[PDB]
Amino acid sequence: MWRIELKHAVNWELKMKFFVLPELPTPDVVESGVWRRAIVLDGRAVAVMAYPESERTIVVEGNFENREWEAVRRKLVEYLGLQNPEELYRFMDGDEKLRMLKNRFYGFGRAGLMSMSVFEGIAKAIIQQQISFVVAEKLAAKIVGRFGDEVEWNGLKFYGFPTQEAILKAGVEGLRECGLSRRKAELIVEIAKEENLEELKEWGEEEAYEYLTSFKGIGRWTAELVLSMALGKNVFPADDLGVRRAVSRLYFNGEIQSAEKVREIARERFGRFARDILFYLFLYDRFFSV
Ligand code: NA
Ligand code: NA
Repeated sequence: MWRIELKHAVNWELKMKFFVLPELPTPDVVESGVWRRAIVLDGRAVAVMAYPESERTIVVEGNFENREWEAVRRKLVEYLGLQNPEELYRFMDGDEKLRMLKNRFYGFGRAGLMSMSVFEGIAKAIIQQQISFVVAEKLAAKIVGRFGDEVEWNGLKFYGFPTQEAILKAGVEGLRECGLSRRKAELIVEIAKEENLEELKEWGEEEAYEYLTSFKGIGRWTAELVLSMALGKNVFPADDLGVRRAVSRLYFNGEIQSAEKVREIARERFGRFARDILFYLFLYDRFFSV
């Protein structure tokens, strides 16, 4: 039992609403407002769960060590996006459409991440290519089911995204078996061979983008999605079709704009908060749209 004490209220129900298939282990499971997964910490999988005890207090329970609390706390703050949103909210107030987004999803706070590791973020971004998000999430669940860790703790099963070593063992055929196309299976396996992959999170955006796009089959949208969603960098993936739609609805009266036009909007209006606003745009595209 540990507490994460926030300076600002967070609406947990809106945080949880970000997940598309909360009940299915993707690897995350959310049941009755309780978030949980297994995470690999110093070479083994540990159970972690989180839920609010109040508007400014998130309770964490798990079978990791007291001495490991600091590191788990950091990981959860970042993954769930629990950081002080005061400055973001003030900034959003300064733009008519950002203010509307802020009011429609008020208490969502700052952006979290899509993954608990660089490897998970890259693999999921590859999976998601040219398919519906629901289909992508089901594929991730199959892969988690087959090759991810599973920890039983306190009457509950906690599921983890497969390690790089697990994916290497699974191999291209293991991934194809889960429903993944040959080339996507090949690419995830090639990524799994990369050592020190977790270090990418601390690379400069420029070097990280060049690295990501140096893989055949990883281009601009996939790289920028990883950068923003998985690496926490202020890189705005304007090629994303949900993003283009949301920005077009907000600023161009529902008339679909090019990625280059959407990029210009982001530079002019979103500034240092583009990565946070990105998550509000995703919600907007999902939840506000014979
Ligand atoms: Na889930
Ligand atoms: Na490439």
